[PDB]
Amino acid sequence: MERYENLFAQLNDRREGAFVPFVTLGDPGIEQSLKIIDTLIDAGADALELGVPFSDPLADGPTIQNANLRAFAAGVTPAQCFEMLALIREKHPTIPIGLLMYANLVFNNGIDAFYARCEQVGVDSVLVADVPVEESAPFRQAALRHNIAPIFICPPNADDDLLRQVASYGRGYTYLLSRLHHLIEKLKEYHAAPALQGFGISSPEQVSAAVRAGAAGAISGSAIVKIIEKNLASPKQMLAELRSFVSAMKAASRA
Amino acid sequence: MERYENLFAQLNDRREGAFVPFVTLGDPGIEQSLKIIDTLIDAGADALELGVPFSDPLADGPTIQNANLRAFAAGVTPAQCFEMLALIREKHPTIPIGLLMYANLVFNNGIDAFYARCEQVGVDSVLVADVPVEESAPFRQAALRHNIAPIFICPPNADDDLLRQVASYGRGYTYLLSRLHHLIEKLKEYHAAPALQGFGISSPEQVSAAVRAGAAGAISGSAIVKIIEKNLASPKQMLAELRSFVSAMKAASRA
Amino acid sequence: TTLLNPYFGEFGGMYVPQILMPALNQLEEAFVSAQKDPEFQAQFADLLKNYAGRPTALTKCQNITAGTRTTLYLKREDLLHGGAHKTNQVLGQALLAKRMGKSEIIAETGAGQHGVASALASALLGLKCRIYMGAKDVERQSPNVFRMRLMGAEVIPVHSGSATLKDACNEALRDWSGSYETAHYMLGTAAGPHPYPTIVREFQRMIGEETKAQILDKEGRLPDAVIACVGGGSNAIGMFADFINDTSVGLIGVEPGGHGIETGEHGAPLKHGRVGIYFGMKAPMMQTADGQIEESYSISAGLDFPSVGPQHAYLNSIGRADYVSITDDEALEAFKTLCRHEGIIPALESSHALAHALKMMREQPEKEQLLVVNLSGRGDKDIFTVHDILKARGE
Amino acid sequence: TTLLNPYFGEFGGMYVPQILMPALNQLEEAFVSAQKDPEFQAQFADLLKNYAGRPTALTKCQNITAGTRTTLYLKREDLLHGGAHKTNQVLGQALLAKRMGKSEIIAETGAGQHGVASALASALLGLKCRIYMGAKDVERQSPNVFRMRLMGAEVIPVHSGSATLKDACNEALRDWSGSYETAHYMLGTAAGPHPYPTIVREFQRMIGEETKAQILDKEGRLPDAVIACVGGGSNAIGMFADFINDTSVGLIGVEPGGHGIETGEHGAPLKHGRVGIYFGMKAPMMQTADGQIEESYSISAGLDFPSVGPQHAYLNSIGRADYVSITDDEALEAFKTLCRHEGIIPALESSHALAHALKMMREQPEKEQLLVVNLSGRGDKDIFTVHDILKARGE
Ligand SMILES: O=C(NCCOP(=O)(O)O)c1ccc(OC(F)(F)F)cc1
Ligand SMILES: O=C(NCCOP(=O)(O)O)c1ccc(OC(F)(F)F)cc1
Ligand SMILES: *Cc1c(COP(=O)(O)O)cnc(C)c1O
Ligand SMILES: *Cc1c(COP(=O)(O)O)cnc(C)c1O
Ligand code: NA
Ligand code: NA
Repeated sequence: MERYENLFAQLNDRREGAFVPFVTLGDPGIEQSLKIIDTLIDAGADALELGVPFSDPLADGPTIQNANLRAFAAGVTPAQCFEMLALIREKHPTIPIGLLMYANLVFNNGIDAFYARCEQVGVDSVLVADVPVEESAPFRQAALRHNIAPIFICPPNADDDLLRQVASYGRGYTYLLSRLHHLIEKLKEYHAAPALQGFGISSPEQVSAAVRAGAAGAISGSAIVKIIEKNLASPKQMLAELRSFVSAMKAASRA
Repeated sequence: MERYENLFAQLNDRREGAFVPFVTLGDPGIEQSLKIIDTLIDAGADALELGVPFSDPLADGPTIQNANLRAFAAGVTPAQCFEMLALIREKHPTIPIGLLMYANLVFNNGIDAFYARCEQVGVDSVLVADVPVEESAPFRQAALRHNIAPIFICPPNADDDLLRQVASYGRGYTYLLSRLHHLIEKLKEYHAAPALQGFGISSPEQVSAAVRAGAAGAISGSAIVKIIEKNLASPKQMLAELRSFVSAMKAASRA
Repeated sequence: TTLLNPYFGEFGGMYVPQILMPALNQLEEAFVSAQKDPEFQAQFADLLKNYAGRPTALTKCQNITAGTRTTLYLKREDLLHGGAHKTNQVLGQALLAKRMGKSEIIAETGAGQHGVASALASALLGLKCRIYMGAKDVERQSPNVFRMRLMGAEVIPVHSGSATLKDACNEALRDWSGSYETAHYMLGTAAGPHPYPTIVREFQRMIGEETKAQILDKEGRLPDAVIACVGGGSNAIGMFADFINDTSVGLIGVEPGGHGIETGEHGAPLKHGRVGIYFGMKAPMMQTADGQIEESYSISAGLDFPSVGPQHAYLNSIGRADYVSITDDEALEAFKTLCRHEGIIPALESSHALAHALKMMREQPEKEQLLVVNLSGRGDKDIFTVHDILKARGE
Repeated sequence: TTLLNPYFGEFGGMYVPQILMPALNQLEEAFVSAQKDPEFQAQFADLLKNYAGRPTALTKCQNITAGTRTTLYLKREDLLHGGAHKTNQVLGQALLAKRMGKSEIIAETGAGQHGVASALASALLGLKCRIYMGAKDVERQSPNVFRMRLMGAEVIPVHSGSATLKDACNEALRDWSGSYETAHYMLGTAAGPHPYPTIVREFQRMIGEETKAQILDKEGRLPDAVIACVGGGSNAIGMFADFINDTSVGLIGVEPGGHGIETGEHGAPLKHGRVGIYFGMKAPMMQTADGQIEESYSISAGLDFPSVGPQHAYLNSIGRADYVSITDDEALEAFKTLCRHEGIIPALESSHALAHALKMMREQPEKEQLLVVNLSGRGDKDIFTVHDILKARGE
């Protein structure tokens, strides 16, 4: 499978950036989360980044911390997350699906078995939040053996060594951390996976800005989760607001 | 004035020991204390030992500690004690009246002025509880200048030096501490003031026992105060019980 | 690339978001430089001596061992300023922070001792100190919270996750990830990502160095064993470090057995947990079967780190150190015994180490043995805890 | 007849019932003998060193004096085992008790520190310890009461008189008067009848001796002044003793001014009391106009001895030492300041001494002065007291 490569070729043909929303799997419950994901797709999400609830998300701000709490409150487990992933792939054959994982959940019962499970449910990439490139060998090797793209964060201040490593080791896309023209060009120079900008992307003008800078598109996390959090009392209102935000964000990527 | 000397000559003539009760002045109040003292005299007390309420009676057991508390509760002060002493002397011209004082009350406003005040109210002796013979020079000198007998405790274990000092420095009577035939004879040998046995004297057979041993008589403290404490609810019952105990104790001194 | 090895065998490493790697490499560089700098060493030695009160006494406990062939010494970290060993390494980390030009300190704390230690070091050295403490812990540890405040530190309650030490540890890392240019993260044990296990060992190693000199002086030989409680691993590695190459000296670390291993209500991940990756390191940890991180339980709140220092896991794996556990009740008894027989009130943390030494003695009373227990702290803080148990159990 | 002078000028003496004089002469003889006995001295020095943690640090306080010409050192008795200086003299008195063949210890206590100190010394040295404590004090000092009990001491509530320290002092004497053949009376300050003022001075004098050596080492000269709080007088005489013949060294003792001298709610008998005779001695005391003994008031319960050591009264009379007072509020401020600026939590007792040194500095900031404050104890015990004041005063 080559879903990111197919997507980026198709987007480039249409002179278009990617819009990629993040949500936590099973926030605020399994049934509603499945409807949320279907709505993001129906509204124009080019790909998905999906979080699995972890007890100690030390790379996450308060909004995502709360999403996890909500999922745990509903009794969501990584096993249930994987059942959800199977259903999602089966409804939507081509959309790239990326996971955002913490190392313990990958390592827990064997790194190799984790990536084999990702391959079986039809996941395309995994970003392991607390695995820096320095520590990544067994993760990226396992991923690649199971036709999974290992995604790496390229932070706002990366020296040249880091750029070269991220370029060499990543696949699918490079997660370009917001907190600029130098990084995009060097990544291109070192033939890195196409860059997606993420962290604080919450408005349509940020999306157009990313694409204009030379990024392949934009990742929006908290913004989507904020809409969930704001609309817990009203599931229908929630989807409608999600629908609206996604199409707005996606329209901005049409350059 | 020579009241102890006159009493002991008169007692020896009648082949009789002294019985000497202790009470706290103003226990349980001034008016009742005056009646108590008059009752002890009417009942056959040969002499009186009278305590002035002090905040920290470190030579006293619980019974006397409580008497003090009772007097303080009634607002009794050393000044009121001295007014009481004047009234007592004026009713009873010959009975020896001894004070049992703590040093601070003697020293407070001048040792010399304290003994001058004792002379004026017609007190005969002062035992200062926390002045050992080693520390006694200014007390016994002041006492003697004011025709007051300084009384000293002769403890149950006194070495010969102590016996000689007590013999030399005391007048009136030697307070012989219970807690025996050796001490009485040495005191006689060194021409000590006649010995009165005190501490735990609570039964008539103790009184006869003292006199038989060669003591000039017996001092009873707590026993009298115990009767006060037992009869607080009934002032009339109190005097009657006091009357009974005193005459019993005094009869035992008639050898 | 690092200057030092971030692993102890399979354990350790630097499992942090990429944004935090420069912070760790910076800190490692500063440390390597400081360790070579006689002036740093002289400054650190001076604060230890004239401020913290080093060297600490080595006390022989004669009453306790009467009628046995055990000679028991206690290393007196209870006498250190702040009343526990944590003061040693916060002074060194404070000096590192200053060497790097940082003016602010971040620290996590559970029971509050590390928070207190960080707050006093900061007050002395003129650093602005902020402390993260799980909301449940803030609630439970009023005395330490007020000590921190009286010392000028900002105490920040953490409400996320279980509102305990685990969750203060995450919040410390999240803060540092954005503030590391100006703030140093003063980690509270010999655990977490490299270089922290190494730094904390080296800034606690005077414990074992002194102990070795003092025992040679008093007995003319090395101990048969040194015994220390293991919460995160700092006091124990501080005691062990100078003895690692003295292969006849046993190193015994004591994890909290809580209500008993078999109950599952314990804090003994080294021997009864499972290796995981969390808090920047690969180490045994308390975790669910599907890999969510759990709390450690002990009567002693200071032994609640739900993992253990990677050097301990390594030392265990090669058989250089042995690790055991001691239950709440065994710790309580050893606490009672020290108070009554030696007039020393030990921390309930330290009582686990003592309880183990009492076991070694009582089980084999005619075994000739020369033991040192690291008395990691004083137990004034624990007097009500020990009251309300001997109250609720009649006594 | 005695071997030593029981007076310091007009003050002191042995004002005890005749039945207690043999006890005092026995104790004096034992002390004179012990003071000549190298083996006693070696045993005492060994417990001080290896059990109590001597020598204690001398800490320079740079933050506090910034921008003035005052250099301020704190003598760190807060770092002694038990957390206050009282531990020094209870170990010596315990050793005396053993030298005399006694197996039981009697002690009085007010706030409980002396009771705790006596209890730990007894537990270490195998003595049966009973402690008299005024009923009001038992009520107010639960933490110290439980420390005493955990250490095996029998705590006896005293209900007579004002149910406070005065009244525990009487009860101690009444007990000893009948039990002195088998029990030693471990008096808690440099006061009471001879030989206690002398014994307690000599068993605290290592405070000043160390301070002199340490200041010579660090500054190459003697202090311009040494400053200590005065409750009964033990910590202050311990600091002063070795400097008495160094006539350029000022000796300043600080009595508690409570709500203010003019309010009458204070504990400053040396300067504001009247000489009386009580607790076996001639000394200034808190007393009514007709000579009933009163209580001392301070925010700091350890400064509640309603008199003062006769050596202090003497040193004042000849102008060798100066005595001053510090109010509750001045003490609270100095407490706050040390915590925030030096990371040391001082006892509220010790805060009176510090408050005075801060006054000396602040009043004349360009005066060149080298000062030592005896930091007689740690203030963990005082954290709620200081909380509930800065709570009731908003803040
Ligand atoms: O994509 C992510 N989540 C949402 C980001 O968007 P926003 O929530 O708007 O910042 C995201 C990606 C990586 C991450 O960890 C680390 F950087 F360390 F690898 C944490 C969150
Ligand atoms: O006479 C006294 N009171 C009553 C004694 O009789 P009791 O109460 O039966 O023991 C008495 C006499 C002296 C004394 O103090 C000291 F011995 F130290 F000088 C205390 C009480
Ligand atoms: C915090 C603490 C411990 C446990 O921490 P380590 O890092 O394992 O030493 C042990 N003892 C005391 C007294 C403590 O305060
Ligand atoms: C008891 C105490 C004092 C006062 O007693 P002194 O005999 O006057 O020293 C002072 N400081 C501390 C810390 C105390 O515990
Ligand atoms: Na642990
Ligand atoms: Na006083």
